[PDB]
Amino acid sequence: RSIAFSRAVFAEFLATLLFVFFGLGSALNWPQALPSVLQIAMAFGLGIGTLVQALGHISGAHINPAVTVACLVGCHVSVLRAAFYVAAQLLGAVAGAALLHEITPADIRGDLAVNALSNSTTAGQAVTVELFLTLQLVLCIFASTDERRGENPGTPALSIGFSVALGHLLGIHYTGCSMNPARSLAPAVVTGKFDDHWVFWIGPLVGAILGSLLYNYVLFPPAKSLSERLAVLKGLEPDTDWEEREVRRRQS
Amino acid sequence: RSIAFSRAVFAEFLATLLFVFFGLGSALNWPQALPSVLQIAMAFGLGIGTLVQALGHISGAHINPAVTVACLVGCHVSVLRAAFYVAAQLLGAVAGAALLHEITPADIRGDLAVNALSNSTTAGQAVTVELFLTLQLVLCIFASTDERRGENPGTPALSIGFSVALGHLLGIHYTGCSMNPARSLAPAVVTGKFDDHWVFWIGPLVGAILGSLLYNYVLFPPAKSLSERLAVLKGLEPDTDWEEREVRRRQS
Amino acid sequence: RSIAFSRAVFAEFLATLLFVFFGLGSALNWPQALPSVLQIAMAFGLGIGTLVQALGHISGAHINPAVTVACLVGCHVSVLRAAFYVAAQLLGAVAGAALLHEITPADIRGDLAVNALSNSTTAGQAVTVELFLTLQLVLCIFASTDERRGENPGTPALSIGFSVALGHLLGIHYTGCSMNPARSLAPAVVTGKFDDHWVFWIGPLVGAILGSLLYNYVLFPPAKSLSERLAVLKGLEPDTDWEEREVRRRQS
Amino acid sequence: RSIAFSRAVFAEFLATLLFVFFGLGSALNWPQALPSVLQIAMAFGLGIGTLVQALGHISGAHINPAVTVACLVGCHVSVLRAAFYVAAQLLGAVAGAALLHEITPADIRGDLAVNALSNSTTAGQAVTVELFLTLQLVLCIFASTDERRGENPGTPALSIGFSVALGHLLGIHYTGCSMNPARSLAPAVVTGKFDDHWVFWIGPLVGAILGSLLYNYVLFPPAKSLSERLAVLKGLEPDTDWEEREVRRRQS
Amino acid sequence: RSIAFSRAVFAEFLATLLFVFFGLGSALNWPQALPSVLQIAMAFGLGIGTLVQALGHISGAHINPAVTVACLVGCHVSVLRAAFYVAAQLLGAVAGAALLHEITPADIRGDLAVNALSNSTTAGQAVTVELFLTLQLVLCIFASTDERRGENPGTPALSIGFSVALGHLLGIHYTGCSMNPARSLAPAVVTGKFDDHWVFWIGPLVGAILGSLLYNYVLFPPAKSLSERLAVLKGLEPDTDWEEREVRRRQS
Repeated sequence: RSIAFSRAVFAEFLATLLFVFFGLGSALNWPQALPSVLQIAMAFGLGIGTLVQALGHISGAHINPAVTVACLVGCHVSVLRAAFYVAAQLLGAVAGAALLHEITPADIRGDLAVNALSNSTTAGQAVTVELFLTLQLVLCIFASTDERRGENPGTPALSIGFSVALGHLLGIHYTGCSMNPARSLAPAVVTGKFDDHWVFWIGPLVGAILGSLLYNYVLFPPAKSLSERLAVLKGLEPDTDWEEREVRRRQS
Repeated sequence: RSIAFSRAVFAEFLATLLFVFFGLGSALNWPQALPSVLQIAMAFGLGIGTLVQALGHISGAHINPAVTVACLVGCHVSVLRAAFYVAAQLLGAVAGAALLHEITPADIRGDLAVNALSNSTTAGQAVTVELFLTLQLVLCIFASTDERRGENPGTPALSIGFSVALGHLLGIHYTGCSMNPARSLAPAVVTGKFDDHWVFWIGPLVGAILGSLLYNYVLFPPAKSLSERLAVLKGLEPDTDWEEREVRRRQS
Repeated sequence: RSIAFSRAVFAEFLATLLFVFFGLGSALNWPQALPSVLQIAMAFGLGIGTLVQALGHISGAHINPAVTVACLVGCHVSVLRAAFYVAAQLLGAVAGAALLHEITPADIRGDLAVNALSNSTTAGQAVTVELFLTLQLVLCIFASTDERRGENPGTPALSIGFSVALGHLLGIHYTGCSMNPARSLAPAVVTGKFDDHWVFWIGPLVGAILGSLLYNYVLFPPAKSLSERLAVLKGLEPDTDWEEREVRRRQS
Repeated sequence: RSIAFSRAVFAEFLATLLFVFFGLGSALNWPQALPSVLQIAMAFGLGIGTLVQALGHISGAHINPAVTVACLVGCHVSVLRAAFYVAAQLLGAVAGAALLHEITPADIRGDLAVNALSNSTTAGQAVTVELFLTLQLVLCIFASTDERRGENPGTPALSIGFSVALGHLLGIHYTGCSMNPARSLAPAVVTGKFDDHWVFWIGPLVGAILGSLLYNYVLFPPAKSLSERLAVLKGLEPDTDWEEREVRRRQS
Repeated sequence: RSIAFSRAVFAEFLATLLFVFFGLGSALNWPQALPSVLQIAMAFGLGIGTLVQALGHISGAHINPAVTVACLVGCHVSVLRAAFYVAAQLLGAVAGAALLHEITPADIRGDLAVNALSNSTTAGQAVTVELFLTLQLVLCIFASTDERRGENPGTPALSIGFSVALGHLLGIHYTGCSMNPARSLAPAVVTGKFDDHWVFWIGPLVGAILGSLLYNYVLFPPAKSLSERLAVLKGLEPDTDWEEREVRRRQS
């Protein structure tokens, strides 16, 4: 260690700073125009879309820890690169929400777009929810990150973005929809709401741990490899697709 | 029997529990923010795109039986895999909705987003519309599931999702937009309201049997053949392509 | 003449029957949930997206006469194939709106989603509007239909769809937004409103005549060819992209 | 001087007249249906996608000066073409808006969708936000204008459009979402309200000069180089590719 | 790396989740029938014996952070698999505690088999107690697991079943009996009583660490090793290799 491994951290740093900034502001309980639920789901999912395409190369754009842990339970990511990843998503998230809280005037930062049990739903329900909410996403990710599909490359960006939105449009009412704890952590950090918390620890982790396992062992045949998958995804462009077809034709 | 297929069922058992668990919730009459037709349409279409995206190298994601009947009547598929898949989807649906009944508190779990005739239309109007709602879609599907369009490989997941939504945007006032019985089935199972059921059995079957037949025959082949189609769809990827054989003879 | 030339007519017939059906219903002044302008713009643009992808192969999916006339002023289409095209879009449109008027109950078919000068706008303004409204579209089309771009094939479907929506979100208030007279003709046919009509004859025709000329002569260098462009676009798949690269490598 | 370039200016003279003529109209305070933040965001983003789509083989469609300053500072472009393009865009803007003033009747042409600070925020907040609104975008742009990602060629037009919209969904309450002065400029020209102008001069320049510098250097090269980048962008297509040279030596 | 360890870690999450679910369930202050101590005793103890013979071949089924730190200080385990287990134990415990808190209605989830001072004694006396309570088990475990002792193999599980039974038979009256910090964390965790917390972290940590030195150093002769033991545990059925080399050396 190390060389460029670092820059990819900023890409993830920057990406989430933005995503929270964009998202939460787009998600606050603003009195004059109350973000419609879809407006909110869309904001974040798009944030992700921009981030996943812009800093898509560099990262694989997990822009989700559940997704990265998902990537771990299936071995798409290491254990070292993982913790450093987690860190970037976290501090970036709260940085974005921090700039957001200071760029944002006092009157509409009431809730501050908190992830909160709404309308008398128990946490078991919610955890169950967030679980599948992320699960689908981790799967989306997995499906878009699978090396075995490079002729139809797109769209990690949008696909994963809308898988996030997808979850969002649901968890907003159970939970505000985490699927991606940072979305739920940053605002909570800035103003302080811990009611029925763990929900977004296990559901998502499960759903993500699920999604991966489903992907990497259940749905793994000659395909969702382990070493080569990482070699490729981490290898990035100009990737392949290519080397296989060249060396193969030269051969036969 | 069997190989990896199981994993696809699990992929699909997984898939429908989700689309429904997310879905139904997204369309309830929440008094604070009552979902617009469009928001709900978006929920599912997004769902479709993600699930269709998540579990493909394993399952293929028709995420519609009429579409299977379409693909079936279009000879895109055979006779056994159909019945076993239908079962997996149904039980996933009620799995999510029971988990949901358990996930959902007592005071607001009333209608449960049942598919029901809206705005003084007879059953025949509803069935008629669903025909086309699905037809446009099945066509979108068949065209997007088209192997033969690798020059414009895009955009299966979202095309079908947004076709589903397209259908939703009209079909919500005529039918609530089933285009796909399970969505109507799960909640109905849980609560007990059954008038003029068959309406939402017939239309989709017409429109889909149409769309396929229109697509697979009226528009014969369209390059697709019948069985050739099945071969390609079965190889999953990788396997036998036009440009492959091209670059391969050019060098010998 | 002739062989398959015919089937492509149905593809265009079917496509627009649907698009109007979907669109107008999605565009009527329904009292309970008044289609939001965007809902309306989206419905049609999507209709187009489905149609442009589904029957995208077959057609090039003008799903717009202005676009086809555009294709003519630049020679992307013939004069015979043109009139037969116009006919299909027209009778299909009104067929769809006819089924729509009969499938649709009496109370909300008041206006019937008419293209109408709204809020004291003169026709000169409107014609000027619709002009550019379609113009952009014809251009979109032209940009997506250009043979010279086959490595980035997509998305005639969506691109053109949203170029239609794009115009829609505007002309809805000037005009209801034609950009594509059929959208304006069919409902008007079924119920009968001819106030300030010609607007949607010249603006769009101009804007489309413009868009093409801009494309085919202004913006035409070794590229927006005339004969070969047609050979290719009409030639359809498996097109090229290909033959050029093969025969070229075999050569050099 | 000169060759075909003129056609691109005309392509672009054409382009901005449009985006604005459509745009401003889409965002007015129509009393019957008052545009939601989202509807308006959609209007423009769709605009961007279409215009960016329409006139590319000729112009390239930054459809943002900050983006040029980004591409400029990122060495994606030189020093003269900038000034002449800026002029073409500006005059197109006022062309549409004057045609619009002529296109628009007296009773409702009041504010004219002016960019103005909303919800008690200081100029510095506005400028700060626009930074990021644009930054995410410029990054999206640069990543989508990336030659180097041909394994995932998608999705420039819409990515940038929806990034523009993403920016819109937050930026409307902070700034109305300029991300691009002309949108604010045309109407303002027509009506005369000029307080604290400079705000919307500075932010975009920061965020875009950032995004590029972040993209072109902080994230150095990123494969892009400086000049190499310019070469590729200049060849337009067709010209010098990686897989081309591959298949070409393989046969010799 | 890696081979078998993985699932083998996951099993402990699961395992402790069990022992505690049962455990707490058997030790509650149900108003109607307050568990007689032996009921509870045989409950936990037979429970463990079950968990040990059951999950003996994969993990060693410490089912106790104490038992692991013993396995640790005895140089019977590596350092990582431990942190991993224990995390999994704790995390498992509380997973279970959520599931248990969910399984139970509000009226009788009062005490929650909290390890809790019942019937009048100070904490120091209580800890002095938890130490020996866990240690006798640690020793019986060490006593029944000796590779060096084969003439009295049966019945590790049962004698142990009966050992933990025997321990609770005492521990219910005073406390309900942890012997397993995890077992004590979970309830306290969910119910919120971190009263005398360290008591059940230190005692078990402490009591476990003694037995470990006596078996492995003080009472160490030509047998109770470091290495041979670890190798045997690490191997399993098959992949074990010391026993053949021994028989091969012995038959000649």
